Amino acid sequence: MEAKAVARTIRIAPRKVRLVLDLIRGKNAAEAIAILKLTNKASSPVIEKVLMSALANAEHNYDMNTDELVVKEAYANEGPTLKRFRPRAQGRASAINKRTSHITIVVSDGKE
Amino acid sequence: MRQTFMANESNIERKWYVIDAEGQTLGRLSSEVASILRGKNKVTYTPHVDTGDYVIVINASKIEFTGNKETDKVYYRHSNHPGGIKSITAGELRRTNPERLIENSIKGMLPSTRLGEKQGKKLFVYGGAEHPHAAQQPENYELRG
Amino acid sequence: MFAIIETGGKQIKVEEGQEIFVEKLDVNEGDTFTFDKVLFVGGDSVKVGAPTVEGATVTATVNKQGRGKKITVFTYKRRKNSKRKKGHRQPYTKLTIDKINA
Amino acid sequence: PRVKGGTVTRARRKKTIKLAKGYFGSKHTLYKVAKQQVMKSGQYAFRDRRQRKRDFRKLWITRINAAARQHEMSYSRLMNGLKKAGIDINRKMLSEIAISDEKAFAQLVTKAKDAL
Amino acid sequence: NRSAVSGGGRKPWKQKGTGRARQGTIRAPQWRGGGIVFGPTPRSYAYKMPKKMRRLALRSALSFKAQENGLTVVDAFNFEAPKTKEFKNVLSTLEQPKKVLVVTENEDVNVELSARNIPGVQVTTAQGLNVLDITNADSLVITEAAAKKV
Amino acid sequence: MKLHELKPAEGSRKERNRVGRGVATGNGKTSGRGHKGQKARSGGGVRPG
Amino acid sequence: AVPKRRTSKTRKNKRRTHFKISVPGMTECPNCGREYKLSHRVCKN
RNA sequence: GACAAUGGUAGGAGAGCGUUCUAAGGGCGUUGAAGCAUGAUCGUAAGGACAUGUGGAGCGCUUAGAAGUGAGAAUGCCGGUG
RNA sequence: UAACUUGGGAGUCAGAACAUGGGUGAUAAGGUCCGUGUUCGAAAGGGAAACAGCCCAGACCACCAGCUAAGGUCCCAAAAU
RNA sequence: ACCGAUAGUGAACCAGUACCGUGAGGGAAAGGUGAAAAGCACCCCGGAAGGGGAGUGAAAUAGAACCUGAAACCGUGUGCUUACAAGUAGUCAGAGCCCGUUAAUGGGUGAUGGCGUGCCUUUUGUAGAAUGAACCGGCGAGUUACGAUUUGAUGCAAGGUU
Ligand SMILES: [Mg+2]
Ligand SMILES: [Mg+2]
Ligand SMILES: [Mg+2]
Ligand SMILES: [Mg+2]
Ligand SMILES: [Mg+2]
Ligand SMILES: [Mg+2]
Ligand SMILES: [Mg+2]
Ligand SMILES: [Mg+2]
Ligand SMILES: [Mg+2]
Ligand SMILES: [Mg+2]
Ligand SMILES: [Mg+2]
Ligand SMILES: [Mg+2]
Ligand SMILES: [Mg+2]
Ligand SMILES: [Mg+2]
Ligand SMILES: [Mg+2]
Ligand SMILES: [Mg+2]
Ligand SMILES: [Mg+2]
Ligand SMILES: [Mg+2]
Ligand SMILES: [Mg+2]
Ligand SMILES: [Mg+2]
Ligand SMILES: [Mg+2]
Ligand SMILES: [Mg+2]
Ligand SMILES: [Mg+2]
Ligand SMILES: [Mg+2]
Ligand SMILES: [Mg+2]
Ligand SMILES: [Mg+2]
Ligand SMILES: [Mg+2]
Ligand SMILES: [Mg+2]
Ligand SMILES: [Mn+2]
Ligand SMILES: [Mn+2]
Ligand SMILES: [Mn+2]
Ligand SMILES: [Mn+2]
Ligand SMILES: [Mn+2]
Ligand SMILES: [Mn+2]
Ligand SMILES: [Mn+2]
Ligand SMILES: [Mn+2]
Ligand SMILES: [Mn+2]
Ligand SMILES: [Mn+2]
Ligand SMILES: [Mn+2]
Ligand SMILES: [Mn+2]
Ligand SMILES: [Mn+2]
Ligand SMILES: [Mn+2]
Ligand SMILES: [Mn+2]
Ligand SMILES: [Mn+2]
Ligand SMILES: [Mn+2]
Ligand SMILES: [Mn+2]
Ligand SMILES: [Mn+2]
Ligand SMILES: [Mn+2]
Ligand SMILES: [Mn+2]
Ligand SMILES: [Mn+2]
Ligand SMILES: [Mn+2]
Ligand SMILES: [Mn+2]
Ligand SMILES: [Mn+2]
Ligand SMILES: [Mn+2]
Ligand SMILES: [Mn+2]
Ligand SMILES: [Mn+2]
Ligand SMILES: [Mn+2]
Ligand SMILES: [Mn+2]
Ligand SMILES: [Mn+2]
Ligand SMILES: [Mn+2]
Ligand SMILES: [Mn+2]
Ligand SMILES: [Mn+2]
Ligand SMILES: [Mn+2]
Ligand SMILES: [Mn+2]
Ligand SMILES: [Mn+2]
Ligand SMILES: [Mn+2]
Ligand SMILES: [Mn+2]
Ligand SMILES: [Mn+2]
Ligand SMILES: [Mn+2]
Ligand SMILES: [Mn+2]
Ligand SMILES: [Mn+2]
Ligand SMILES: [Mn+2]
Ligand SMILES: [Mn+2]
Ligand SMILES: [Mn+2]
Ligand SMILES: [Mn+2]
Ligand SMILES: [Mn+2]
Ligand SMILES: [Mn+2]
Ligand SMILES: [Mn+2]
Repeated sequence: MEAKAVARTIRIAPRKVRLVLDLIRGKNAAEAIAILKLTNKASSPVIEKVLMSALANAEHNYDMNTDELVVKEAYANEGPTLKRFRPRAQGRASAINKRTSHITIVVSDGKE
Repeated sequence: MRQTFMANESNIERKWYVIDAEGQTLGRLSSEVASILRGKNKVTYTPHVDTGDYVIVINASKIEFTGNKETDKVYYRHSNHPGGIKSITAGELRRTNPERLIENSIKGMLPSTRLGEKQGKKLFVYGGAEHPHAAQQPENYELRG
Repeated sequence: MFAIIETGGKQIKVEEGQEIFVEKLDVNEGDTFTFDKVLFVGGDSVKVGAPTVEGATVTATVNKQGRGKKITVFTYKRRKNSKRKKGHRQPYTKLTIDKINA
Repeated sequence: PRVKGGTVTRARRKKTIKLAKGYFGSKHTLYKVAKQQVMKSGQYAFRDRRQRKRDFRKLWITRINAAARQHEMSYSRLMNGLKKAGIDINRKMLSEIAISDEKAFAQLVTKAKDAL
Repeated sequence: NRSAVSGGGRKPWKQKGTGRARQGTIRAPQWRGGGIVFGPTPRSYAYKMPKKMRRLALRSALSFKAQENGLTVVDAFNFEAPKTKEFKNVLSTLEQPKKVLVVTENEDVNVELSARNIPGVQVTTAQGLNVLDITNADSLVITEAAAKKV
Repeated sequence: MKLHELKPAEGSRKERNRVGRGVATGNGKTSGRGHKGQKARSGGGVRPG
Repeated sequence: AVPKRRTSKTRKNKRRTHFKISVPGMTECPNCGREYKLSHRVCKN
């Protein structure tokens, strides 16, 4: 129907990816790519590549007209997180969380 | 919950009444007007809503006291700054705009509830004899003993 | 018109035709019950019982002999290790009125 | 035989949580918090069921007081005279009458001023 | 128990100063992988009854089968058969004990019939007598029961 | 007495009492308070002082 | 100094309403295609 | 059918709920078991069912027997996540 | 309408205020130590603004029924301007 | 009428091993795709990772970090609601709006009014500014053996019992 694509365990924290994701959500696919290319945060290129792949198999698979396509929905979910430490003063170690996330984008036409 | 009536803002009506304060004692006017404002004087009264009528007090300037309340009766106030009990004014200073005399006095006889705060906005006081509010067409109201 | 029949432990204002509810009457479900205590009668031509308007009666077909929704009756004393929980469902009789003073 | 935990605790707890529904945030979510709010809820409702019986009697009485004042008679005397006339009507009734039939309530009042 | 478990015996940390709970062993019962408190231990489960009581039980069970249905028969034959199934031409029901006078090996190898159980009378237990459904004493064994259990 | 229907003598065997299994049961301190409901529990077998 | 009571999901989110990023000011390249940031260079074309 | 009693801490007395296993009987299960989820269901309580989804192989009921039989608190232990 | 006897199982041995007869202190203490009574402890409900120990009164459960107790009846706030 | 992966050995996995100590010594975690590897040819976006088709399979909403997949916790959508209001968060009363059930005097939300200082422990007395608990899950405390006594039950009985 109205196509989607997903990237899994990207190693950016979900809070961080979500910031870029909010600007893109609900927007026309073209300007979505624009806002993505100009927004200078770290997650922007990653999210870009995901939206590109989404529109790509929205055409090669479901044969929609790419230009009428809209970013119907985008989000990021907590992935598994790598756990590391960080030695400190007095010889105590302390926690560090290298978190990762599943980014999802879904583009669209009309209802049918 | 067998069968008790509950009025609401679809089954309600509130009239406008004028009240001449001259010759009246402060407190005994005030209580009466408060009960007016609350809807206490109608059988449709129902606590979770305002069913009260509108009240205009007039000739507020001529309200009178007992005792030596011209003096002795002090109204306090506090600014929430240190030494801030800027407070005192004699009850006598109904010469200084007394629309606040009657307004405060009645309002302090209404419950602290937010509904009660809105009930108290139905009051209108004037030291003068004329009031702006004809159009609302108030009926005059006898002040029962 | 009005009833003001004294049917439960309580007075009740019935209008004839309106189904009412009252503490259970233990009379079989289809049968017709009559209320023999009528305190007042409204509408035009009022009679005011002192008490009971004499001989006046309300008739009502019985409709149902159910029990109301459960209400848990839970209760406790802080720092005292005691509590009580009891379910409760109060039985009733629903019935439609027909012909006041009749 | 070792006996394992299993099901039971979780169903007990889930019962308790579903009990706690309109509740604010963690009050509807954690078992401990929700158990507490439900307990207190039970106590509140138990007393409140008893007080409610009063809270209605007073509302009736004020409505009666009003309808009586309207006929230039205080509720105190209205009830005393209704007693002396042997009227034995209920307060919920006396008031719903004062709302749905003014002529009737006026009649009962006149009955009350008589025998006074 | 905690004395048994493979470890223990060093205080995991000093009593005070840590902001942790007191602990004595890494194998104490509230620890994961610690000892068990009052678990099962090996023991008998078996008890004496007065002898006369046992005899009463037996008469009671046999006479129970009597008050319903417990039948008596001629005697045995040869070597090894599932002709015992044919033997309940005699029309015994799904659960039965044969009761031979004293160890009729061969009658004993009428065994793997699904739910039949033959012993000698010197056995004759209350349980076997009880799941029973229908018993068949023969005659020698019947008289021996009558001899011993009087 | 068909073995899927056994019944014990009408007065035999009451259930055993389990302390420390809840508050409704009526044991949860289990028994005593604060004194020598400590585990050694040594009232020295027959004595006072 | 330490927090004396944990922040609730509600408090923490209310504290975050202003923590967005604004969508960049941007403009179409005249007859070049890819859009660019405002008052910034048009790139190599 | 009238009548009486029924606040309660330590604590005594009683009757019961549910969990795992066992025995005997009687049953359910790929035309979908346990488990998980959802629901406006039932009993005086502990608690018991029914329908739908998920799941993919095991499980109830009755009577009795035996217990590693019930958790919210121990600066309790382990793990996950704030 | 209870009492006593014998036996199985207990818990308790930090008490508190008020009233009152008293010692100690200072006819001081929300002090202390004895006598007597109540209440709290283990008691919810109503009154005393709030307020274990005061006043009224002892919650089996449901009701949107009635009469009362202490305390109340101009408004907040049920009931006498 | 023993355990069933926090259990049962410390060790169901190449355990006295990672790891720690100069040393004696201490001492883990970690089981499960499927009936069968049939473990996704090929096309597509991507440097790859990862993914959408197309396929294998009863199932991959069984795809390898693979049975079931609870809770805390993180998100996306929205039905009712919220910016004059002093809140142990509920309870009792109640309009409005939305909905339609294990059909029964139904479900969600809630303007506004009444009432209302968590739980546990410990105490004469705790909303206590006295103790404990970040949250969720699992695990975590009157047992067994022998003897003594008392009650109930059953059998005998001037006997009873090994
Ligand atoms: Mg004057
Ligand atoms: Mg709500
Ligand atoms: Mg509860
Ligand atoms: Mg130590
Ligand atoms: Mg033969
Ligand atoms: Mg002890
Ligand atoms: Mg069950
Ligand atoms: Mg079934
Ligand atoms: Mg299915
Ligand atoms: Mg359920
Ligand atoms: Mg049993
Ligand atoms: Mg804990
Ligand atoms: Mg004295
Ligand atoms: Mg003294
Ligand atoms: Mg004394
Ligand atoms: Mg009280
Ligand atoms: Mg108290
Ligand atoms: Mg008030
Ligand atoms: Mg055993
Ligand atoms: Mg060293
Ligand atoms: Mg490419
Ligand atoms: Mg490529
Ligand atoms: Mg596919
Ligand atoms: Mg696939
Ligand atoms: Mg309601
Ligand atoms: Mg409220
Ligand atoms: Mg005996
Ligand atoms: Mg004997
Ligand atoms: Mn160092
Ligand atoms: Mn206030
Ligand atoms: Mn557990
Ligand atoms: Mn050792
Ligand atoms: Mn700490
Ligand atoms: Mn172990
Ligand atoms: Mn018991
Ligand atoms: Mn107790
Ligand atoms: Mn203790
Ligand atoms: Mn003690
Ligand atoms: Mn010890
Ligand atoms: Mn000694
Ligand atoms: Mn946000
Ligand atoms: Mn009791
Ligand atoms: Mn009582
Ligand atoms: Mn006991
Ligand atoms: Mn099928
Ligand atoms: Mn099982
Ligand atoms: Mn079944
Ligand atoms: Mn246990
Ligand atoms: Mn815990
Ligand atoms: Mn932890
Ligand atoms: Mn002593
Ligand atoms: Mn003492
Ligand atoms: Mn003194
Ligand atoms: Mn003292
Ligand atoms: Mn004396
Ligand atoms: Mn105490
Ligand atoms: Mn009290
Ligand atoms: Mn007492
Ligand atoms: Mn009180
Ligand atoms: Mn006071
Ligand atoms: Mn009070
Ligand atoms: Mn009086
Ligand atoms: Mn009043
Ligand atoms: Mn098992
Ligand atoms: Mn292990
Ligand atoms: Mn497992
Ligand atoms: Mn395999
Ligand atoms: Mn690939
Ligand atoms: Mn296929
Ligand atoms: Mn996983
Ligand atoms: Mn899985
Ligand atoms: Mn507003
Ligand atoms: Mn305040
Ligand atoms: Mn309040
Ligand atoms: Mn406890
Ligand atoms: Mn505290
Ligand atoms: Mn302490
Ligand atoms: Mn703490």
